[PDB]
Amino acid sequence: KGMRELNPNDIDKLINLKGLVLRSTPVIPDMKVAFFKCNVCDHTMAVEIDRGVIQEPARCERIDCNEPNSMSLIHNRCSFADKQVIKLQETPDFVPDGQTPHSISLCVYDELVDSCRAGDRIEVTGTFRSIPIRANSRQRVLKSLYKTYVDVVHVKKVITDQDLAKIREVAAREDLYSLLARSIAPSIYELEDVKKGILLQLFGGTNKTFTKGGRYRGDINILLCGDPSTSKSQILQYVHKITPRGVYTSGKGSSAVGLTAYITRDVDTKQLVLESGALV
Amino acid sequence: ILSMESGKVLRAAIRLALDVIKIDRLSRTPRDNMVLKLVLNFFRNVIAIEPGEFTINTKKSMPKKGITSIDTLPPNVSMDDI
Ligand SMILES: Nc1ncnc2c1ncn2[C@@H]1O[C@H](COP(=O)(O)OP(=O)(O)O)[C@@H](O)[C@H]1O
Ligand SMILES: [Mg+2]
Ligand SMILES: [Zn+2]
Repeated sequence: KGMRELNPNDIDKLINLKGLVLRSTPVIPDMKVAFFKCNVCDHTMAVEIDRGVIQEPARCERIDCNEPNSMSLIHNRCSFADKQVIKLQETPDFVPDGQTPHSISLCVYDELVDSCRAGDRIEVTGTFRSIPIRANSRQRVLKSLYKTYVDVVHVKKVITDQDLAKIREVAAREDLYSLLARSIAPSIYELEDVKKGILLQLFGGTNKTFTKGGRYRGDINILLCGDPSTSKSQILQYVHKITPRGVYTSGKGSSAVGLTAYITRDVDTKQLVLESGALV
Repeated sequence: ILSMESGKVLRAAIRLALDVIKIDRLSRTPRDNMVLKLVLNFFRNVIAIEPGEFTINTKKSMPKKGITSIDTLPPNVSMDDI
């Protein structure tokens, strides 16, 4: 379903959504089983929580001691679970006429906590729940408009021995260099040396950990300068697709600070933080 | 009493008891028996002292706050000391 097609009819039903993660709150402890201790006889009992309500006892459950209202909650002995709140923004494609994309809040508990990072495309299955909002802190009064959110039950972020036996077969091929150089950029024609140079950058040198000095890194830097119409930008895009991480920065569209890192402040936490530039 | 100088007060009371008993039975006067009774009462008092009890007025109903604690120990004294 689309984020703009959820109606009241579809409340309390299992739906499937896809979107982009925008922001996630830190871990929130959610109580599961409460712990009570009698102030008089030092008797301890555990009571369950139903619908966010503690089934507190009126008086001590022991027979000899029955002092009413003498039970107290020991905060640090109650069982707890994990809770987290995420904000999901619909994919840019779904936007009908170029407006601000809508967002829907999600809740994930236990294992699914810290499963999706900020700025990732995920597909989430959960229950489309509804819940009241209290008009003010100090009253049971409720607003007539209900808040909508999704109770997530599954999240999907959108080597075998057989493969290893297969991979080891290619390495035996005598013309492996040509095969890989021809497969890295199928479309580009008669640039075998350029392709070979590009390929060796993906593999990279060898890493060395080195005390009594500094680390030595096997990273290769390549410059492709030549006449305009030749396939330079095409190879740039082709390699940009293959690599797992990379930023397609251009000329005059990037800044000195923008490449390295930007100093900023976090509004939510009100602390000085720094972002990661294109190079970082 | 139990802590000061490793409880030598008990040793002093015992010494008084030895001084009393040293004299002969037929020569013992009522004062010696008084002193022996005093020493025995001292030992009984030392052993018997125990924490008191928490008494609370009940003129009105139990408040919904309820009893918070029933501790009835002095500031510097813990249970293991006595
Ligand atoms: N050897 C080649 N193989 C495939 N396409 C080529 C080749 N030479 C030129 N072209 C074509 O010419 C165009 C060159 O544009 P572009 O790669 O953007 O040049 P540059 O990025 O160097 O300005 C490409 O769109 C590409 O389709
Ligand atoms: Mg170019
Ligand atoms: Zn009790």
